[PDB]
Amino acid sequence: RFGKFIRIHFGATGKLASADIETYLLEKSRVIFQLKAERDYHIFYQILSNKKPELLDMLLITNNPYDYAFISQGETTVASIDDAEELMATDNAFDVLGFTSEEKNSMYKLTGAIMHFGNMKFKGGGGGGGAEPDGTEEADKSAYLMGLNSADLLKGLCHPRVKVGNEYVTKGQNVQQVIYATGALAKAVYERMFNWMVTRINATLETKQPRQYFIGVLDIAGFEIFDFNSFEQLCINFTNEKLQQFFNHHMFVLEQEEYKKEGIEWTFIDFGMDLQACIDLIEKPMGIMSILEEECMFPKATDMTFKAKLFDNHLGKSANFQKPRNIKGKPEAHFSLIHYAGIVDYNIIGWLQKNKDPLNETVVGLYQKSSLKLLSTLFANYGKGKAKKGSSFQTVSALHRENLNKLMTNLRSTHPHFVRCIIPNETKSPGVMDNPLVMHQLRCNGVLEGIRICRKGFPNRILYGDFRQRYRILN
Amino acid sequence: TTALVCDNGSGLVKAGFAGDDAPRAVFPSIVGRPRHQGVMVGMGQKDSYVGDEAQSKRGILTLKYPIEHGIITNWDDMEKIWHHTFYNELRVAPEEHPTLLTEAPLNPKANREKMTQIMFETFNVPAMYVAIQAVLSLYASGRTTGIVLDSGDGVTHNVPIYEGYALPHAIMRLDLAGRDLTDYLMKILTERGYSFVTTAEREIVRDIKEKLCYVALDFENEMATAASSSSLEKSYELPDGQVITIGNERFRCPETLFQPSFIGMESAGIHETTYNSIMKCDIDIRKDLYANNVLSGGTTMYPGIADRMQKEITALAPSTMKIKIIAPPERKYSVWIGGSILASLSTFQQMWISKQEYDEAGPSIVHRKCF
Amino acid sequence: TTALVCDNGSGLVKAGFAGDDAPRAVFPSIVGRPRHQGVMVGMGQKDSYVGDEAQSKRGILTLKYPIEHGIITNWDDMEKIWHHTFYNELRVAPEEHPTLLTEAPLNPKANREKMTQIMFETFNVPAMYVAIQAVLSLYASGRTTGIVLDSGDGVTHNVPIYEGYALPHAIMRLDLAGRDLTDYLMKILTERGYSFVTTAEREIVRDIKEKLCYVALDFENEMATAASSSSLEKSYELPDGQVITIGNERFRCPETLFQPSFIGMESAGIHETTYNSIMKCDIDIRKDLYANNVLSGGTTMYPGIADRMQKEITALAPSTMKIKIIAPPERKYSVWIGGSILASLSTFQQMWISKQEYDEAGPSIVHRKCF
Ligand SMILES: Nc1ncnc2c1ncn2[C@@H]1O[C@H](COP(=O)(O)OP(=O)(O)O)[C@@H](O)[C@H]1O
Ligand SMILES: Nc1ncnc2c1ncn2[C@@H]1O[C@H](COP(=O)(O)OP(=O)(O)O)[C@@H](O)[C@H]1O
Ligand SMILES: [Mg+2]
Ligand SMILES: [Mg+2]
Repeated sequence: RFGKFIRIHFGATGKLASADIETYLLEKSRVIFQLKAERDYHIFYQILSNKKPELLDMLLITNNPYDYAFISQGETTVASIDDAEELMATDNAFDVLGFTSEEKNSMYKLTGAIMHFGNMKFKGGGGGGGAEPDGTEEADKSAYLMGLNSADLLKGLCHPRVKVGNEYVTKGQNVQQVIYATGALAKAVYERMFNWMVTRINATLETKQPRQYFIGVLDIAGFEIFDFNSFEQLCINFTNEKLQQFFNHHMFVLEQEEYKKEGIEWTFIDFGMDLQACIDLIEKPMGIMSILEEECMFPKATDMTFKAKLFDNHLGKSANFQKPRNIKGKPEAHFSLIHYAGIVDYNIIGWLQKNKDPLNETVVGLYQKSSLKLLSTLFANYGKGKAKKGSSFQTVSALHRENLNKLMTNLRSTHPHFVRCIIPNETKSPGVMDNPLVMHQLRCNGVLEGIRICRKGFPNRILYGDFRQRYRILN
Repeated sequence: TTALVCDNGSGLVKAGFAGDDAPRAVFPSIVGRPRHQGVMVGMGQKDSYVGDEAQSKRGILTLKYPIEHGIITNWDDMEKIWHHTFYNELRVAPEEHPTLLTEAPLNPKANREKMTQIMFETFNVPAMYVAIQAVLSLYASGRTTGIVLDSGDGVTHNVPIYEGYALPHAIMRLDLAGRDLTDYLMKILTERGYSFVTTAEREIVRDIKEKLCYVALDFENEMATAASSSSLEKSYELPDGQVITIGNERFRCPETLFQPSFIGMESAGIHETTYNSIMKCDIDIRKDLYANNVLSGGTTMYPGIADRMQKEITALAPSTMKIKIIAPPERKYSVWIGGSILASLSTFQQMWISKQEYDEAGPSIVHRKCF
Repeated sequence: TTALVCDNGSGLVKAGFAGDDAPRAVFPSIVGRPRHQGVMVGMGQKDSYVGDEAQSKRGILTLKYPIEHGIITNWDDMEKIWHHTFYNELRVAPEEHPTLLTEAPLNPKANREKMTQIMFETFNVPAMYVAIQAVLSLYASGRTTGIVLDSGDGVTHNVPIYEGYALPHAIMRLDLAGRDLTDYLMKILTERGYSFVTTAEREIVRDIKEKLCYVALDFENEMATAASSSSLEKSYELPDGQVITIGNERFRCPETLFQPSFIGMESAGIHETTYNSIMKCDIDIRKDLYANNVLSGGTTMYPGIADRMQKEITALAPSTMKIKIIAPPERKYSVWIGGSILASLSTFQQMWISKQEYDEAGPSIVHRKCF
């Protein structure tokens, strides 16, 4: 899922110097919400491996995955890869790495803590709107794990403190808001763990050679297509479409360079706006993403209202938004978009609940006050007077966009090169091919788009010597 | 760019950027002038102290409030307040920040016209909008229906909203507010031996009211208890000494809200105005309004007010209805939170009154559909 | 394929696929419009609430019935009703489904022609047919003779049929129906001190009429009992409390059917009209018509109506003639059941009006012999 990136640096004399590693566009929705036939990250399943009983007993982890809430929603297990030896190899690789085993225990216990936030329960007060907890054993063990106080954590979750003017006031939270806050806290802590791990790996890999001009290597998820496309698939498709639009612009620049070199210059219209028409319907204001971001803020938003607003604001008015289509008894379709890869339909249901990422400030402050390494990852979080963004006003969609932007402002600074890998068949048998799979791979890789862009001009170019020696016999 | 949400209110100006969880700047809306001569030469005292700074020099200044009940009465003082808010508090240039302003219902049109004219001319704000307190308060409460009672320091008004639709004929306004409560507290403290006259001591009396007053569930029972028991007496420390002890006067000041006849007002108590407003609306939405009663404003921060209001309404309302009162801890800043939420909406970007529209249609443009 | 049996009626649209035991979707036939402005922005309220949704928003909407007395007066509203029925309640595209419609006897020809034109043009149904609301009711009763009295919300009519042969010269129509009864109940409830004016509370008054009103076997005796005793009074709970008690008005409202002069109409009562229709036919079929009285329509659901009607007709009719009244429990949905039965007949498949036929011969096809 995450957009791995590696910059291989070189010395002054054009010799290999060292390597740097960065990650981008890591998806957090997979942590809490999973599709019915899909699993979560391999970390949790690997941790539940029974070949290491010490971790299970010292973390007080229930050996039954069904009991826990976060994992049981998705598919429990598949015969994808044996987790036992994979976990053992990962542990060995960490052991032979630069840092000690206390840190490994730290990551394991923090992952266990992330696991237990789902056991939290809250009941609305009989005489008041605010909701208070009912069970506390899970909270007690979790607070013991982070070295925090269960009472303080419960007070913070139930009664977040906020700074107004120069004084602190308490805010009221209902069951839904506290559940969203817990989910956001889990996602944020996981993201910070991953970022800290990446930084540690980069520091360990770092060597003392000078860092001159580098060569980038970028791996990203493809233009995945399902019959049940959802918000995560929408984000992936949008990122892939932006990448394709960049590729189209680069190819156009190369074509113009060749034309000016050869003095054959015509059809100066750039090839970007044609694909950017769909892009402008996603990221720009009044787009689907902006409309969803506003709608999740409205206190009484519902899926039907969101669909009605989309239809009112885009049906007929835009050239890419159109009605959905029903084929072969597809489970559901709400709206369809036209991309470079064809027609893709998405399901609105469930988007609104998972778009919200409201963080809690007081919980972050408590983490910073903790006696564990966790404070390092949550070290900083939220004459001219710039204004920041409120905790409540936090959505996954915006961050994604921001991340994509901070990627494009970097990748555009280097001359790009493209490599495409195509699987020949679904089966392991060599030689045999499945034409539909190759068609899907070609459609998602944008090769058809390249050939279509080439054909509108003059794709066939021949030297006069070859043309003479091959066609002069005609006359 | 980013939007700017400022709430003049009454007795407390609170401003910040849109999308924030709480206003950055909160300070009294007071303008002070020195009343003495001044003998030291070279210090060069300024002729006007504005904002929270005037509190520091409270003892040598004549504090004046630019607004009496919502309506602005001293426009120069209001300009000074706005300049201080924009420059010395937020340290931002309004030349590149749309401004959302809050204004109470049922006010002279000239008030809004002059406000918009000052904003567009003096500060050259690129665009601005004006909203109602009740709608913002409902926005901040995470509700779409219900009747909202906003009681600040200037005016107390009830507005019923159902499914995002207002009921203008059922909007009720009452001039009783926190300032009248402070004046009554002054009038009722003199019977014990303490006299407060100067405008500087207005703040001391207000602080006493905030820190000690509370609403009684029953008036006669509490008075009978205080007539014999002395467990209700509490002491307060003045800024120079001579602590003062108050007994039954602590829970008698807030009773004016439910018993306006104390201060000579003919109208009925807030608990009765709310019920009258509810019965004004259509019969088919009265249950939801009963079940979604919302409170907002600083004056509604007295301990025990929610229970007294619920008891009174239950007494008035039919016995077969569930009366629920929503009193979030952050009543005082609910309006600003609602304004921030409103300004952060994407579909609101086309409702701003741009400079071009004001220039073309003049100051009256405020009274179009861009209400 | 399958056929759709839509019964527009008046005040209640009921529809469902042919061959079903009971109609699938039943909902009131009203169009609601918001009469206020709306203060909250971003909600994006629709400009027209149609069908059952309007019943949940009665307090902020004005409700209009597109059908006054059988005929359609607001064609845009009726088109909205049909679209909502086809695309929301049934969620079936009418592109590949024939439709059966029903209407009362003796209606303007323009109504039928425009209905057919709209159905062929706007929705492009493959074929459609129109039927009388009385013949379908007769089908649903498993009979082939007798008279049928269809007292709906808009219009009442009597249609005698003998051995499947209708008698047009004996069909009787009267405009008194449930809506007039509701209006009369609103009018007479004022004498008890309850005022109902808004269209929204007309639905409330309709609910009381449905729940409490009943037909008296004898009028003067019941009046005497009510004036003397108080055992006939019953209490109803309004949506906002204040339960109200109704006594003598309980059985005065449904008496208008037998006493039209209460509402000023000169026409005779229901029983007298039925009796006159019975003799308007020949003399050799009067016995069967007497013995096969059929009732249908919601208005005929009053408790005790059957007994009173039988007593009145027996008083009018000769003593030596047996009188029986058929009142199945499912009077309200009898018409739709009959329509479903008719649509399922194999021989009826050739009576549909094909789209090609309409295009070739024009909208007047329905009136021509190709009925
Ligand atoms: N804790 C409290 N108890 C009682 N009264 C309070 C409390 N806090 C504030 N107030 C009163 O509320 C008033 C402030 O009202 P405010 O919310 O500023 O109204 P506006 O929004 O119209 O400016 C003050 O005058 C003060 O007397
Ligand atoms: N049990 C009942 N008691 C009194 N009135 C009834 C009862 N059932 C139905 N009605 C009346 O019948 C009317 C519905 O008539 P309906 O059969 O829908 O006519 P149409 O078929 O023309 O729509 C309603 O207005 C309602 O007041
Ligand atoms: Mg206020
Ligand atoms: Mg009918």
